[PDB]
Amino acid sequence: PGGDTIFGKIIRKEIPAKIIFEDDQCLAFHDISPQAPTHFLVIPKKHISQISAAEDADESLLGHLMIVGKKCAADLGLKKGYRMVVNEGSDGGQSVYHVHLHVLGGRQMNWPPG
Amino acid sequence: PGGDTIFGKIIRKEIPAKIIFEDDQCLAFHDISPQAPTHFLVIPKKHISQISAAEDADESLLGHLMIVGKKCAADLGLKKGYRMVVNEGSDGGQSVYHVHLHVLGGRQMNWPPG
Ligand SMILES: Nc1ncnc2c1ncn2[C@@H]1O[C@H](CO)[C@@H](O)[C@H]1O
Ligand SMILES: Nc1ncnc2c1ncn2[C@@H]1O[C@H](CO)[C@@H](O)[C@H]1O
Repeated sequence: PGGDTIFGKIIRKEIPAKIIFEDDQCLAFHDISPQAPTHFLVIPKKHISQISAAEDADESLLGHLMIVGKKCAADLGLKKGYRMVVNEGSDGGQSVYHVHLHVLGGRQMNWPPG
Repeated sequence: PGGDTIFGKIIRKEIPAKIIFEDDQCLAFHDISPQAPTHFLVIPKKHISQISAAEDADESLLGHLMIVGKKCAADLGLKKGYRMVVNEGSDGGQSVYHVHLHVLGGRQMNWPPG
């Protein structure tokens, strides 16, 4: 359960993370290389390698990650907003093959988004 | 139906857009100010002003936007990957208050994501 990546280890608690939310579907934790004053990840407990591998039946789970991200952003005081990011594959900058939603805020986010 | 923003006008077809996908839940169309060789938006037909205003019952719809984004990215040949972005509020760089998912690819996306 949780798969064979860094994030599988986090889900199994084999290594800790700075956990800010947990429910039966997902986990949220602070990013170890933050790119903004607040930068956290929301990950499903189900191992989905990448967004391009998600199936139709995963829609509710994927949307759950954004609703959790909204809740966590509010808990962390992101009153002025935030940016949500999912990276796919090489061009997207994905390095860990377990779906993860980035939530960044606490500063003005620029454009383009990379 | 569709709300009182630019994107409401697009949903009602009062102004055209470069539509690449339509179903009963959402619309996808090319962005008018592209930041990558492929840059399109996926929007719900339901007016949700911003991700921070989405409700729990919207989870399936939000996840549908990413699954549509995955499908469109494949139709557009984004074999090397892509980045998905949702902007919230001022700090997120949101300018149109109707939820929209950006999908960018056809080049290496950089880090940080703005
Ligand atoms: N042990 C870890 N805890 C928290 N974030 C991590 C860990 N390993 C990698 N990351 C974050 O995972 C992301 C992968 O997209 C990165 O932003 C990276 O910094
Ligand atoms: N008529 C339009 N058709 C397509 N994209 C648009 C239109 N108006 C604004 N946008 C795009 O909407 C986004 C709002 O985040 C921008 O990336 C902007 O370029």
